[PDB]
Amino acid sequence: VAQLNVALDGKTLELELDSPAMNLVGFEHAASTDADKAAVAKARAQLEKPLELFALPVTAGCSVASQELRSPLFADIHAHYQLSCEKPELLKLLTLAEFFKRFPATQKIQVQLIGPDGQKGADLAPASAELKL
Repeated sequence: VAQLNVALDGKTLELELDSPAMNLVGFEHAASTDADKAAVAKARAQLEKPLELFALPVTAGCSVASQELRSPLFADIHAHYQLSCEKPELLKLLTLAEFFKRFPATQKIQVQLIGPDGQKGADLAPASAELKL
């Protein structure tokens, strides 16, 4: 099951995704064939656009401060993002609805949120894809 760790402290939003490869690339083995490699390139193109993948509200004025994608396919996939948000008070809701639409193999995401107010935990699925920040 894919894990998403979210930290929000002041204007800094951190996202850490750790997933089995199957959820994102559609197979669970090394990428040897041309077909396997194309499926990894498709996933990677989606992971390179975090504001789109995690549907961050444009109103919050988020931009990518840093991004690191790690996998032997590039089998686990790790994606770390640091976002700088001009108006973090406008991040009210994390929605994984775009994530489930771009990675339809993903049935479940376990989300852990941490911030000055404490920890919050939820199992997100295409049916209920939203966590109140």
